[PDB]
Amino acid sequence: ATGNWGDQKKAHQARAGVSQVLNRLTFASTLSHLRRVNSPIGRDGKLA
DNA sequence: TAACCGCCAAGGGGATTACTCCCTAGTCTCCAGGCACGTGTTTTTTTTTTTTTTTTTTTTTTTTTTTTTCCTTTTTTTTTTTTTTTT
Repeated sequence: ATGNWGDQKKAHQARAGVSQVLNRLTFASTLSHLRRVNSPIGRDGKLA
């Protein structure tokens, strides 16, 4: 439910965004959300 | 087989006596290197300030806007009331 993939007390060391709310806007949006792949690199890197 | 002994022969040079001479022993007298004393200028040691690289710390990561979801403790020890058993 929360999305933190680990212990509740030690959720700061756990990854966030593994579990997401399913996008029920269209059928195609649901199919795109069911076939999504996420990179573990954070969204602040200057390396391209 | 020639060491050794006996016998004989020959000669060479150290010992002896005398004359000489010359070099050193001895004694003054002047003076100068040999030596006692003081010290040095290089040599080592110690500080002193810098240098140079390594390591650690710290701070940073464009802005604005709109929706959900989950959570906003929890086990663990101590206390306190209740219930049951016994004389």
